[PDB]
Amino acid sequence: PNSEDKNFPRTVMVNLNISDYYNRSTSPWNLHRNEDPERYPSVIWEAKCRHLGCINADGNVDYHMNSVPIQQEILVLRREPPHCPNSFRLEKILVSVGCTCVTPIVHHV
Amino acid sequence: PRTVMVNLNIHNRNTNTNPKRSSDYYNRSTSPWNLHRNEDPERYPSVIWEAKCRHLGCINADGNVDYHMNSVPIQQEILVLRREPPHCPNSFRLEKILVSVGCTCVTPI
Amino acid sequence: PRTVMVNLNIHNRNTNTNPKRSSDYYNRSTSPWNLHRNEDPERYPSVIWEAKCRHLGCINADGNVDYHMNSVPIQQEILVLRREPPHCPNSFRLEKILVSVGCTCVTPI
Amino acid sequence: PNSEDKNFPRTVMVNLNISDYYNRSTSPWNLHRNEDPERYPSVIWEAKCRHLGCINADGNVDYHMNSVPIQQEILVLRREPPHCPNSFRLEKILVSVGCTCVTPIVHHV
Amino acid sequence: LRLLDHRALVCSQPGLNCTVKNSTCLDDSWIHPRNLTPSSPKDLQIQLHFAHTQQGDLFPVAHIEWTLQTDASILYLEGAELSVLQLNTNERLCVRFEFLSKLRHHHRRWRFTFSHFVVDPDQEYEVTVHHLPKPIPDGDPNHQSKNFLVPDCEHARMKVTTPCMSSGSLWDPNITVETLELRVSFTLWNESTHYQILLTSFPHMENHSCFEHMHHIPAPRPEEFHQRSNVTLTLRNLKGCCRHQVQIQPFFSSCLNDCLRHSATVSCP
Amino acid sequence: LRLLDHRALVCSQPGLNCTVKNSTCLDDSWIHPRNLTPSSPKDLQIQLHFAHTQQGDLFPVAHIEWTLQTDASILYLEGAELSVLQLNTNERLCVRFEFLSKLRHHHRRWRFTFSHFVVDPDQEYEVTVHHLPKPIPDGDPNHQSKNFLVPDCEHARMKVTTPCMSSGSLWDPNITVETLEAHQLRVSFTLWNESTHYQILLTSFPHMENHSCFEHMHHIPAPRPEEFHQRSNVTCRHQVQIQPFFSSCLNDCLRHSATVSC
Ligand SMILES: *[C@@H]1O[C@H](CO)[C@@H](O[C@@H]2O[C@H](CO)[C@@H](O)[C@H](O)[C@H]2NC(C)=O)[C@H](O)[C@H]1NC(C)=O
Ligand SMILES: *[C@@H]1O[C@H](CO)[C@@H](O)[C@H](O)[C@H]1NC(C)=O
Ligand SMILES: *[C@@H]1O[C@H](CO)[C@@H](O)[C@H](O)[C@H]1NC(C)=O
Ligand SMILES: *[C@@H]1O[C@H](CO)[C@@H](O)[C@H](O)[C@H]1NC(C)=O
Ligand SMILES: *[C@@H]1O[C@H](CO)[C@@H](O)[C@H](O)[C@H]1NC(C)=O
Ligand SMILES: *[C@@H]1O[C@H](CO)[C@@H](O)[C@H](O)[C@H]1NC(C)=O
Ligand SMILES: *[C@@H]1O[C@H](CO)[C@@H](O)[C@H](O)[C@H]1NC(C)=O
Ligand SMILES: *[C@@H]1O[C@H](CO)[C@@H](O)[C@H](O)[C@H]1NC(C)=O
Repeated sequence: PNSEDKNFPRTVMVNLNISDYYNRSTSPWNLHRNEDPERYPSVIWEAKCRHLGCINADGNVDYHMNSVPIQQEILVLRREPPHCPNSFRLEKILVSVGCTCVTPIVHHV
Repeated sequence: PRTVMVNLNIHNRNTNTNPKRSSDYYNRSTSPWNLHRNEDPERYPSVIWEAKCRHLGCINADGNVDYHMNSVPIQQEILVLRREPPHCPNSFRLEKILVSVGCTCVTPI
Repeated sequence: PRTVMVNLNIHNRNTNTNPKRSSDYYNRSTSPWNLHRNEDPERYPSVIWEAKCRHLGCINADGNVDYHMNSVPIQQEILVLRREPPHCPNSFRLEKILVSVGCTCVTPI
Repeated sequence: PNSEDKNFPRTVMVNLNISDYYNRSTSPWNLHRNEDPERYPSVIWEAKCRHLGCINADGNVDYHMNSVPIQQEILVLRREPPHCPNSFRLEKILVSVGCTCVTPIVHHV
Repeated sequence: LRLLDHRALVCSQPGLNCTVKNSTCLDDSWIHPRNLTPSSPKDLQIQLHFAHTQQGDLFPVAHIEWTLQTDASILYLEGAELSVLQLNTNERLCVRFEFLSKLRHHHRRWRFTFSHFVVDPDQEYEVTVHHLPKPIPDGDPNHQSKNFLVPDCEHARMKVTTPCMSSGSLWDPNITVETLELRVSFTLWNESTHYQILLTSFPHMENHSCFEHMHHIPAPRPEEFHQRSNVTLTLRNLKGCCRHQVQIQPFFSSCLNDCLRHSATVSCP
Repeated sequence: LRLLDHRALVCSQPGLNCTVKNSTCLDDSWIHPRNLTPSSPKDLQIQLHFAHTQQGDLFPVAHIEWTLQTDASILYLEGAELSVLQLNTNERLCVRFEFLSKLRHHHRRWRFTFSHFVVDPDQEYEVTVHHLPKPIPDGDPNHQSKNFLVPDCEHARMKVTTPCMSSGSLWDPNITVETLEAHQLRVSFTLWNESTHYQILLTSFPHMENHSCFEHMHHIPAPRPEEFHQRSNVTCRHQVQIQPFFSSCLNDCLRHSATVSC
């Protein structure tokens, strides 16, 4: 039931003016679907590392490296109240964007 | 659609902050990157810290840069809020920008 | 007297400033010096530019420092008007301070 | 005569909280006595360069170098109205403090 | 990012009434700008303090100090916004210092403190104080930001923090490798997570792997918590390949796979 | 230090009512501090310009341009004081910008320019803008300072200014040194239009030595007005230099030398 800017100080009218890396990487990650019809963007592909370690030249898993996720805090729109085609609410979520290969911190004795 | 309603009381869905699970991978990665600041007072968020790959290759087990594997940036399309100039029939505009959030090592075709 | 009245409409008796008669001698002098600024917000004049002799011996015709002659500053005692702390009965105080105006080459005793 | 503050904002109460260089210098100067009984300081020693050039080791005048005065603007007091030992007036006078020796600018053909 | 504890955060000092409030990092001034804006903060300093908690938990906090400029814009300084942003993950945590009185005098410098921002070991943050109201579009910054570097668990006061103890900072495996005709003995922590033994055989003085082997110690029971466990491994029969590196990787909950490993080396002679 | 002219100094821009005043570099705000003060200026910039007066004389001028900040302290800005401080001789020249109207609108950025300060060649000044009212004791600075170095007459454009021409920056001696028999040297040079004496200095250095074995001075009397530019002549390394004695540089002029080898 929101169509204009009433005396709500933080509800505003916004103009909605909107590949092989996961497979060739030394630390490959699967893209898992996260779908929400009440969210914009509706479908987000979250990265989950395909291995605990990384992949060396031979194609086997290298246990001396760490395949660790790179995540971000991003802004998404969630419908409020629900089923309102043109009413949204700002949200902050943490999504796993990538997987990188890091050298472990080693403590020698 | 063309214009929608957005409530800017940001709902933080990143509430799992009690588990401390993170580290700085921009130095320990086989494809390290420098963090660059992107400041825009006319945008929310006003400051975004992006990534630039340090090399074209990757650091192998010897600490030297191999040039048979490429350092590519992990890019994510993020939603940002921008304050339109006062000569527009809308005070705000939600925009999609491309942000490099990390770097990874990939195998050339 | 202990307390005297000062009319602060400083009479500019240095009237003959129209002729161009001087230049900077902190580089061409046999006893060159550096310029050090002395700033005191509570004092008038606030900024006084003093001389600090560059060497301990003068410069001969060859350009190499000769230590048989001494670079001595030319010191001057100048009246200064100082703003007094509010607990003092007189808001202003006239003092004498020593300033180094330039440096001259002298024969040692 | 004046002894107290008044609507005159710039006449204030002030607490009066009050050698061989000229002869051994390579650019010697004589001292001229300037005596004004109506001015504090009552006696000022102006510097007048003795020689057009500078003296050498032998004591003769070196015509290859310039004996140039170093002067400075200073603040002094003058009785206003005259003969009143309490009412004064800040005054700016340009006076010569010393003499230095400078190498001239020579333009070769 | 998190606040230390949800107690009443007090910012009031003699001569100034203020409240510390929750605030998303999108201020009302940014949405609706106002012409008269205060000056930027002066002398912003961030130190690393260590603060306890009712349950005896020691945590790292970012103590923030800043001062006011002496110009008249203090009459229009409606408060401050303190923000911490993580650089690797763009996470924002911000609070609002709302002044309930109009600061008018400038007798002695107004100094503001805040020590309720829990930080993580071995991390880099951007801590900013934004004077409120915010500047109009195309205006002077009116804010002060500084980078903060929280060191790793090796720092002495860092090591005894709750986050650092969680990742086994006070854990000494005491790895002993005894060669037989290889037995690796190590002490276990008090977490029920599996451990990884990586046995790599290099040549005498060559940086190459002529053998690699893996062993998986399952998660120990609570009865085996602070105990010594020994694993025997069979090695290859070659010559020159005599540098045996046994590296033990824990899988504590704080670091899933990217933990701190502990290594031992056996040489040829 | 001096101002270009006693003429009316235009200082009001559309939207502001300003006034230019003489300033004994002291200030009432310094004598009587005020609780609420404005902030420091922004983007101070001093350049070198050249100004022609109505009498046809061209002078170097320190062109000062600065701007304000967008903080609300603009509401307590009653003026500025522009000061030029000669570094060698501590001479000060101050001019007061007094703001008649109150500056309340920050719709457009404010820019202030002043281009009437006469500057001597080959000199170094400090140019400061102090926002009046001046700060209370133990307060923030609120003033801006910069150093302005002004080149000599060797600079291409500065060789034509009135100060540089008065000292003979355009002087062309047109020296001719001819070695006549019996070790004699005939030196001929031109005269500039000033009734002052000249110095000829002759030095006889050896072929390869940083010393001298013979020095000689000769004094050319002041030429008559009817001989303003007419040439004049006077009858192992021989170096002969002319030193002029102009009224601008009493004994520190630009000399002109000539050398003859063995
Ligand atoms: C901070 O708030 C307190 C409480 O409102 C203020 O204390 C009041 O001060 C006024 C004026 O002196 C008194 O008339 C009231 O009786 C006080 N009330 C209480 C409960 O003490 C205090 O003045 C405020 N401080 C500032 C700087 O505004
Ligand atoms: C902020 O919100 C949290 C959760 O709602 C609450 O526990 C805390 O007391 C709040 N703090 C303030 C200052 O409002
Ligand atoms: C480590 O083990 C060895 C032998 O197993 C023992 O001598 C040593 O004391 C142990 N270290 C500690 C700190 O207990
Ligand atoms: C593990 O041991 C440490 C001391 O070595 C102790 O502080 C900690 O509480 C223990 N953990 C548990 C879950 O009891
Ligand atoms: C480890 O050593 C102890 C004696 O130190 C022994 O009793 C135990 O059997 C050993 N572990 C295994 C798995 O054999
Ligand atoms: C400046 O003075 C004139 C005098 O008539 C007046 O009309 C004008 O409004 C003044 N400007 C401002 C900004 O007050
Ligand atoms: C300002 O000073 C100049 C130089 O002394 C003088 O000619 C002029 O009359 C003065 N103007 C005022 C208004 O005092
Ligand atoms: C002197 O002569 C020069 C030409 O060499 C001329 O430009 C200048 O105006 C003359 N000056 C006087 C005072 O006659």
